[PDB]
Amino acid sequence: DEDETTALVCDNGSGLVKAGFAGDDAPRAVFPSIVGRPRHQGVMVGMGQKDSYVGDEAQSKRGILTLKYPIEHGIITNWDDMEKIWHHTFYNELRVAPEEHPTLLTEAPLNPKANREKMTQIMFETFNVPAMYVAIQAVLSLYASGRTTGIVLDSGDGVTHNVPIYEGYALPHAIMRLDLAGRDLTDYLMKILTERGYSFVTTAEREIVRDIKEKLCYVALDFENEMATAASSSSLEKSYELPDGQVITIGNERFRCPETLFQPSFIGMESAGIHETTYNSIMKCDIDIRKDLYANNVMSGGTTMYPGIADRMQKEITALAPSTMKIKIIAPPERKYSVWIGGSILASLSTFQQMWITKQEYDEAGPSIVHR
Amino acid sequence: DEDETTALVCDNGSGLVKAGFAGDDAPRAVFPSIVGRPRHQGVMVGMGQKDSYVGDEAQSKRGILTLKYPIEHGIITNWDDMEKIWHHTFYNELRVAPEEHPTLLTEAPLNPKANREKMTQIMFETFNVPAMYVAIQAVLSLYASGRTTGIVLDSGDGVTHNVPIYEGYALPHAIMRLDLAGRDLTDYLMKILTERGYSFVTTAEREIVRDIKEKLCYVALDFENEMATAASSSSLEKSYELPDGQVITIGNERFRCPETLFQPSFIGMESAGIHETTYNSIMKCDIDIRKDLYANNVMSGGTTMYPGIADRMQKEITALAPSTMKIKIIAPPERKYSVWIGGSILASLSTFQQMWITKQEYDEAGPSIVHR
Amino acid sequence: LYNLKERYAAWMIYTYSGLFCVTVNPYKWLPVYNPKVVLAYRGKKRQEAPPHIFSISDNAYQFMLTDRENQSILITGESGAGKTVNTKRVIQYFATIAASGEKKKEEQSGKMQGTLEDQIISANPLLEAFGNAKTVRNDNSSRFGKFIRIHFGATGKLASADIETYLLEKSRVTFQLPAERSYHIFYQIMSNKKPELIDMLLITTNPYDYHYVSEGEITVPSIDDQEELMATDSAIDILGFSADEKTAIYKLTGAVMHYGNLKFKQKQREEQAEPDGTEVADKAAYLMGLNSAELLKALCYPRVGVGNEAVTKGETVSEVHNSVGALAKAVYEKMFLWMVIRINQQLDTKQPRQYFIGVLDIAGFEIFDFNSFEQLCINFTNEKLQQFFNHHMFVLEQEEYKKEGIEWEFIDFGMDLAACIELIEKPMGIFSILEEECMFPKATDTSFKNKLYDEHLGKSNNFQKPKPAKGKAEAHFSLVHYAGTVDYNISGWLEKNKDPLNETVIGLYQKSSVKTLALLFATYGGEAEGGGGKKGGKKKGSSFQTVSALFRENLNKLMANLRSTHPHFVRCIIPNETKTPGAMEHELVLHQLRCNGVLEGIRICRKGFPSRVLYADFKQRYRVLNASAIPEGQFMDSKKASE
Repeated sequence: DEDETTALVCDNGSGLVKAGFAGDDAPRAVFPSIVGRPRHQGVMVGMGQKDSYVGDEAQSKRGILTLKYPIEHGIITNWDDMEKIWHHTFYNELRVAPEEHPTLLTEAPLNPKANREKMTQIMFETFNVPAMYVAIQAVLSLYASGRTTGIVLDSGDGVTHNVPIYEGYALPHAIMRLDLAGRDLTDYLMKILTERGYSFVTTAEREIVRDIKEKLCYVALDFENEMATAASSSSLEKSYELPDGQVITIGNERFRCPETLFQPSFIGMESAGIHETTYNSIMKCDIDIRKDLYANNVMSGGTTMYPGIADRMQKEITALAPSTMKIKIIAPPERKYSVWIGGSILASLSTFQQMWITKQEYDEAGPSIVHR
Repeated sequence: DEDETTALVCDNGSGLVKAGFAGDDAPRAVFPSIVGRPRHQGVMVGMGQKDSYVGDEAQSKRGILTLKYPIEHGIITNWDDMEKIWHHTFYNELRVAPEEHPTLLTEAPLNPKANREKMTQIMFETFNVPAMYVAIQAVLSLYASGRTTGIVLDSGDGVTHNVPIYEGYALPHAIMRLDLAGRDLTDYLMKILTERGYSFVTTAEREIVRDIKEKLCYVALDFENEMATAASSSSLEKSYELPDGQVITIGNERFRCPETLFQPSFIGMESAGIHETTYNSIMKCDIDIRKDLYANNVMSGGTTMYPGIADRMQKEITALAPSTMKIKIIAPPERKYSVWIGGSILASLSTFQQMWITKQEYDEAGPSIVHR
Repeated sequence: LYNLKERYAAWMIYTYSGLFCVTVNPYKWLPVYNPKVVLAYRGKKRQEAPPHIFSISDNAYQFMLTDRENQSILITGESGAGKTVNTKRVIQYFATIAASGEKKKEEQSGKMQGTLEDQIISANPLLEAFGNAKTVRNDNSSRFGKFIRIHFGATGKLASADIETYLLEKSRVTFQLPAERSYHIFYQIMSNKKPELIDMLLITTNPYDYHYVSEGEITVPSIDDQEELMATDSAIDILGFSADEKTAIYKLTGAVMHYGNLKFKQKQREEQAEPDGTEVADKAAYLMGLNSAELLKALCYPRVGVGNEAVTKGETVSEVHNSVGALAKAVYEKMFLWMVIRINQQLDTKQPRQYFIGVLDIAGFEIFDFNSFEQLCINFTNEKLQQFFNHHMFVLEQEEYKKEGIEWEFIDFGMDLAACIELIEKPMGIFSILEEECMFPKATDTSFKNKLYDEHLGKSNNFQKPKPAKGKAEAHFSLVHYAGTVDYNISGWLEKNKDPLNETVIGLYQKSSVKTLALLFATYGGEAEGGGGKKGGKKKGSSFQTVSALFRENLNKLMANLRSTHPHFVRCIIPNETKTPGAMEHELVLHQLRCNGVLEGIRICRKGFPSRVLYADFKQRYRVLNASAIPEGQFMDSKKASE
């Protein structure tokens, strides 16, 4: 129990932090990855002067603060502001003292060696956690779907990745990163919806375009004869009621937004798209492992939640793969937390105890120890 | 007690001064904002030659003096004559010595920086008050209705304003000023009542048109089919008995006077009206704060006291606002003193002590100190 | 720790620790308060006699006439330390050793109403019935603080007295912990020694009929409610109260019981409160000189005044029950205050006064896992009191090194605490932020909280964010007091600090047939002018703006009175939670010592020249060393001697 209860799992994202206790089924804490700094001197009624704001209080009060994102494209870019988000996570969100809890953290696919050593330096030397561990994100997603070999298409708020994993070892030279994700996708909907003849003028109009994207957006299979369908004008249309009455209608654009993930050309991107990239990762891997990867395309991440994403991907890679092959696109329902759940499982596991980096290992080996 | 008893609250208006002690429920002193200067040399029986007259003695003796209004449209226009009204307030009306009383004063919505510094220069350097503070008027009105975010429609004797306030900070760029108020409104009644076939000939006829406006005037909802009602001639009519017998009847015009506040066109004004202006203030503010402002339209000022003002405004902005919105027009009964009461509360408060500008701050920082 | 302990196991309760006069609860009887002792300690410096309270108390007197300065005695300790006992005992002392009403001295209804020396005394037993109760620690715990000014004459004979009350435990009136009980009075009255009372008040003799007063315990073996009732009764009289008033008091004390019996129910299809009967209201109404109806309306349909008018507001069941309770408490309090005033009034004589001796009885810094508003107020009081000492000592010390000719320079010892005090009492400090927000019609505890931080956090050292775990219950803010770190919970503060009362009802009181009740409310009725419309400032009309606004004012008026005084200190101690004579838990006594000031006086002593002997205390004990030449020195000049 000492640490069975006690292991923490913190998944640091570009848009959201997911956090909680190893053992739980889902994150106890989910909140924006921002750190707000007040543009002016003054106070809220009853509070003192605050130097900084994090998560939702930074989002809610955004009009008087300069908002900053510590993690650009999955990599920690500002370490002063990240130690601020961690502090908030332990002390306010989970309300635990960190110096008696083992902490499993996550990093990104080709996270620079030096960063994995730096967050270890900050975990052990400024938070004084007993022990910690850094798992790679795609690797926890795979594992949370039971398996050990597969290829994960991972897509969240600032990055998309393909991480081919074989008997647990993520394959460095076959990993692909595509910098277009849910953030890019909300801003494109924004324009095709103002372009539908609308105005997201106040900040209460801006924010909810993102809630339109999440609730009403679709990834149609045969996106071709779906536009064609749009035109005959079926009961395909969908009206959403705004903060007030102002019933906005979205028929068609509803799927023009996730067609951006297959066609980056919709947004002036010259890069290849999700399905081709799944494939290219795969023809960059060893030959003998390619049947395995093809029958185990695990999807994780908030942006892979658009319904019919899996069917489109299913047919997208069948028709690029040699017919002798078995294609299989696994997309679980909890996928917006796969990464986290994979960490919860792993860290609550009976056999993981012997991989925890302890302060004994650290004080004796330097940050190098956990770096592997 | 030193200053718990001792804080003064002086609300300077275009028509009236409201004054008294922080702590009280209502102003100890209310009187016209005039300064009379005798047109001829001579005396009243038993008095000496008087150079000047202020408040009610200036009104009562108006036939031999040239009356002057120091505050034009809420802004202090003559500083020689204002120091005269302040002097009168402290020494004669409240009969206090100012050099041992902290003084909370009020200013108008976009009061020029230089004025807030000038009345501070006069408070500290010619009245020698221990400490003082200048609150913005709409902001005290809001606060006296308990809240901190809302939009105040403030309307008195020379100005009308809309001041959107968010967690206490009045929003400069969304404030609207409409120069038509109770003064304009008494003169319009005057004409529709002489136009009813009457004569307000002597000064005892002039003054009481204003007491007709206050007692008998109404703001009808559906001002349309209220004129229509007037015609069928119901028992809608209302006769007032003059200083003498001369029973004057006012049926209809009774509401044609406050319909001027929604239709400025009744008086050759091309500006928009109260309800549209409430609204325009609101579509000039941030988007995310517009649901707050809509559910918190606080009314203050002598001219917002016309019964049924709130119902007309209620329906005036519901029907301009998106139906998804909650409208809420708060109009308290003490509203002709909201501003003052908000100051009484605030200045008698336990936490306000640390915002008082003291002579220590001033003698050391210059007028800049209180200016903020 | 060890010295105290040893002389206790030997049954010596009075040991000095510098200037202090430590006192340990015997938990049994002692011939110390002995009428022989009283004399013995009469005219003796504390070096001519062993450690004892009369030493302090006599010296004060001495000093009083010798130096022509006023004096003070500061008694302080935890709930079970037994201060009242001392306080009282000190008081008798004064009365005895300097009375002489000449005519009042005879054995003819001696000490009955009609003399002060008695009034002076009789005072206690009234206050005690109303401001005292069975605590889980004491059986007669003081639930309030107090300050008496014994105004001595020119000659040196008694002339006047002056009481002042601080921080009364209003909550007992409505609540009570399981092992505790409410004020005595209630139980006194229902005891049945004066049966008329029962019928007069319209109550029963079974407390379980009055929820407000039987939530905890009803009977205490060591107390004879029947005897006290008279004590109380008789005291009132002596105190000069009018029968009527003496009738108001009673009648008023029963109304309050009744209130807690007032019941309500939800109006059908409405969320409104509607009276669940006019059985009790009737009694409460009559007893207060009210009208049942008018009363139940005001209660149910509170008619407010938002804007420039008076808007009738409807309340919920939960809202009523709570408002009632608020008046119950409000009324009791006020009354209590009044009684004190009335007492003071009798204790007012025309004879001249040249000096006084102040006897202050209040609580000491107590730390709980749960520290709320009330704790701050008390702690703050103590942290002040402490600085008050540290200074007196600095002043004092420095005289010696000046008298002797030593060369020692040092900074005021008070200074160390100024940091904490400013943070609380200064303008942008806690109280202010607390009392400002109270002006915001739509503020939250949460609101208040943030304001507290944004402004003090990171910028102030004594200011800190809590340590939520250990024996503590939640988080908000810790302070760094001299005694240590106190973790404060801010929840209810805003309210508690606003003293919200249904003004409609108060209205009724204000026009009662029961003058006294009418009186008690006057000061509320006279400030309403000032807070006429919604929002604003109550102070405009003389109404309190803060729960804390006075406390401060009173605490200032006090600490000022304390200054024009020659401070004399007394620290009361509590041996063991278990109530056993001759015993002591260590850490329990250790605690007190830190929060007492005792350990801080030792510190300041040790900076330096630790042990410091008072001259007579020096003569006596050591004359024998060069017997001839040291005795001559000590006798020839109390000081020059030791030299």
